[PDB]
Amino acid sequence: STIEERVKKIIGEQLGVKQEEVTNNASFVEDLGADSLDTVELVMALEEEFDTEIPDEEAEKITTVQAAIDYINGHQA
Amino acid sequence: STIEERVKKIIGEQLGVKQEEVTNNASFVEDLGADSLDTVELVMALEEEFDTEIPDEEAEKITTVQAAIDYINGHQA
Amino acid sequence: KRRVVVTGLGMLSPVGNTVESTWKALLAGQSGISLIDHFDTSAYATKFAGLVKDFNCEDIISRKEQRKMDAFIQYGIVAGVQAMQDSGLEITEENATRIGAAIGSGIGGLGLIEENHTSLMNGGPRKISPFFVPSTIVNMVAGHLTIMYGLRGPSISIATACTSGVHNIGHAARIIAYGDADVMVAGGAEKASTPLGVGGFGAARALSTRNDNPQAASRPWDKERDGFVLGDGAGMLVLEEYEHAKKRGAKIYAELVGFGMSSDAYHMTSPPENGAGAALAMANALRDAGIEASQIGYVNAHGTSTPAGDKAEAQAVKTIFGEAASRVLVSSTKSMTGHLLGAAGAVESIYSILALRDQAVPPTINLDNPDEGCDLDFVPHEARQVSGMEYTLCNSFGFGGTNGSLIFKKI
Amino acid sequence: KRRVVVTGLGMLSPVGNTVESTWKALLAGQSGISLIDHFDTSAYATKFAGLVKDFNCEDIISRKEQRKMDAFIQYGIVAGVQAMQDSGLEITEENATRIGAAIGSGIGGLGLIEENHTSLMNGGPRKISPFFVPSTIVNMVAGHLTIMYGLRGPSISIATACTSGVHNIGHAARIIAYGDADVMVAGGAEKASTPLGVGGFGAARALSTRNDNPQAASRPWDKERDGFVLGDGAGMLVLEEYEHAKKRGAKIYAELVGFGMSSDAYHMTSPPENGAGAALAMANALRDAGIEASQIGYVNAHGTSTPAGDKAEAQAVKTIFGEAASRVLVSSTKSMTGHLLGAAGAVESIYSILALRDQAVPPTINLDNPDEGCDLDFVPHEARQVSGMEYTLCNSFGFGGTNGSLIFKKI
Ligand code: NA
Ligand code: NA
Repeated sequence: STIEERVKKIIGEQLGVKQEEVTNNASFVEDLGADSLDTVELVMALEEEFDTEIPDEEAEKITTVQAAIDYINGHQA
Repeated sequence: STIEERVKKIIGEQLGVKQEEVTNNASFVEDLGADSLDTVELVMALEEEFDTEIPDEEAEKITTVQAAIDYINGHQA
Repeated sequence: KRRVVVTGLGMLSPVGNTVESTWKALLAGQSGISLIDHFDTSAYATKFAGLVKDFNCEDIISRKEQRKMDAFIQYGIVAGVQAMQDSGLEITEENATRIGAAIGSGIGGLGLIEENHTSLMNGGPRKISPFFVPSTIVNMVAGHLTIMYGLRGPSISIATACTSGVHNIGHAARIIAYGDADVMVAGGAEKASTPLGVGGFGAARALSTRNDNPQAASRPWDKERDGFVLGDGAGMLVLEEYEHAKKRGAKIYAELVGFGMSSDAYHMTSPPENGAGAALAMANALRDAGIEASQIGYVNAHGTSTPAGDKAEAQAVKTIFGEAASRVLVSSTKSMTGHLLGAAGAVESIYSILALRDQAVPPTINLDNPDEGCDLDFVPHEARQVSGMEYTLCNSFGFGGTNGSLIFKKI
Repeated sequence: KRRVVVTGLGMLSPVGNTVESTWKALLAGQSGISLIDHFDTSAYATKFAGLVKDFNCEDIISRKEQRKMDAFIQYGIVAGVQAMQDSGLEITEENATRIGAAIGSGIGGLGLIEENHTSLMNGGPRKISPFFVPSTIVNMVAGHLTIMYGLRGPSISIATACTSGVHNIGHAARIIAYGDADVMVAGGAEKASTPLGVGGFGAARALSTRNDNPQAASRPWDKERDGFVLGDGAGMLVLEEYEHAKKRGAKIYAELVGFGMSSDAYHMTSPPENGAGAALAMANALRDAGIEASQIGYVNAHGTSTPAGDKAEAQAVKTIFGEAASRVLVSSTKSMTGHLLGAAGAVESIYSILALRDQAVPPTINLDNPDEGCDLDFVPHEARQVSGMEYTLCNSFGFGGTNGSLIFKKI
């Protein structure tokens, strides 16, 4: 359905926010009320959704919605 | 190693008795100090040891060492 | 001496999602046992349980937070919120350090234990959810409830298998009477109707296998009983020091006057016979309350519908009551709800309290033919109306484990 | 008022399989952390833990009965037998109803939970062992110990995660002081160093990942700390009413004079800051013992070597002690043993007692560079000799959960 809609949807379900609030510049902790374990569970959901392994050193750099969009985009090749 | 030695060994390990005491006429509860859950675990060990399924209606009839010997013998065919 | 009263009730049970709806269904003799359908029971010897129907906690627990909770945690939170709302207690910064909890469970979060271990064996430890531990351990019902209401007083979690319900309630009263708290929310929660649960208790040959008629499977003291029936749910009580409750004009259901404990000192595979452990816990509760056994009007029995345990319980009632054994009313609400395990003592304490309020006793349904030596008034089939009842006794017995007894007094 | 004394000690720890061997190793600053080898840790971010080495219980528990017990149950039984043997208590039919237990655990039988669920997913429910439930639930340590010694008094099992140790010991003293028992064996046991355990706590990012140097990973209040280290073991104490112990000429290690409880009312993902919950539990223990904080000579801290929790604990000690904060000795034996979770409070109560007997304080090893604001005397590197110490304080803090504090008095 495009990966951005899929990524934004995953973030929406994980953090319990409407898709209206899942903006590209949104910070998981600062804007969407996620704690440190919420972001861990969120990265796991991205892995299971796209059948890709995200190294935890790269997972820590996924702080915003745009970051998760960029990672799943540039790792399907 | 013959199934009788294998069966007698399984009974010996399960009920914590030396192979000297695992006689053919020995009753699990009356002679070898097994409670009702010990005999259940023992029948499970016989199943896993011989890769055979023992219906629980037939498992209840396995009360002595000779009974377990007879069942594993006449069900390898 | 600081007295302890009950000022709030909350409950989720196989026969209702509130206290009053459950109490109405039990007095009507309604069964809450049905066939399991949330997992394939084709390979399971027991295919039925006492399930919480139509459970919707979205107004209390968001979907995001539900995923961090096993079903037994969701049940205890909902029942805890009901009890807190029923108490009308206003938590401030001043009294927060004087309010705590005593909430336990017998088996805990089997469902999410199964799920996290399945992910582990399929994808290694990187598939385990970070919320695995806090979603499964039995103490997280109190953990969430203390956070939701800002409770800072003493909080414990007693996990003593089928006696966790009365132990948590009884030691909540001990904490209040000792002076460490003025209010405590106590009880238990359980959701063992899972593959590991039904399979685990079924492996121990403890469960009834009457799959052809589940509503008649739980038959305490009946000659055709063949094991207990699993039941899910949660029971919560708000315990409060008497003068504290009176000053704030609280509603007062009953007073907790006695709490007794004992141990059996034998395995469940050994004969219980006369149930000396059960009698010892009841005697300690009577001594703690300072009343004679003849003053007890109703006894909410353990009565799990197991062959040996039911008979041993009837003997323990005969020992304690003696001459008055023929007059006291005994009944097992597990005949309708099933065995709620760690929450059984909690929901059954609520029944013993409501029995005082309404002067009515719920029945032991499915008691078609009592066993030899089970000649007590077990209130079979239909509920009993009583009058002038001042004391009720709530029992949780291990018959191979610990025992707990609570005595409640009207007003 | 009934006073409660300690008359028996038993312990299994990563640095010794007896009380005295552990106490000697801790005073020598010996680490008990090593690499895990009983399962493949290649895919695990944390590959080390505080393990019980050279464990042999065949003289106490037969191989047949061991298969019905998770490793944490075997540990608690062995430690319980040691404590019972150390007490020299002679159980008769007369005093059996006055002897009980209060033994808990934080996570329980993970090992046999994993094994039974693996059999389930591979062969259905008919592969679950009939002993699955009694081999995994946290209350079975007390269950076995009561049966082994014929104990019939009150028995409970408090499971409050990292604070189970002090809660079980503290409420055992409450049960004795209330009058429901004269002797209680209390403590906890843990064996979480399993795939689900190391993976579960590792999924929550709680564990240190210093696989290149495990003996330096647990460094409470050090600037390079990165999480706690798992530790297995069990600690058991025989608590006894004072006059009961004196009449039988019992050996008396110390008197339990204070027990305090509190709740944090916030999740572990939220900042603890000043640790108001930890301070509240310590203040309740001081009020319960009726002593000032300046009379405490040594504080066995929680000190799990976590970044936020360690700093919040130092602030709570500053709040309680105030002027005397610069003089009191604080130390985390978790720097050597690791975090024994539900058993941490139990083994650390034994350390606080032995600190009174020998007038020596074990160190906080690996404290190379303390953090800003961690300017307390944490007894770094080597043990401290003291004199005239009358009171010690044993703390278990949740920093997102419950808290427990115990105060012991010499003789
Ligand atoms: Na009952
Ligand atoms: Na400590």
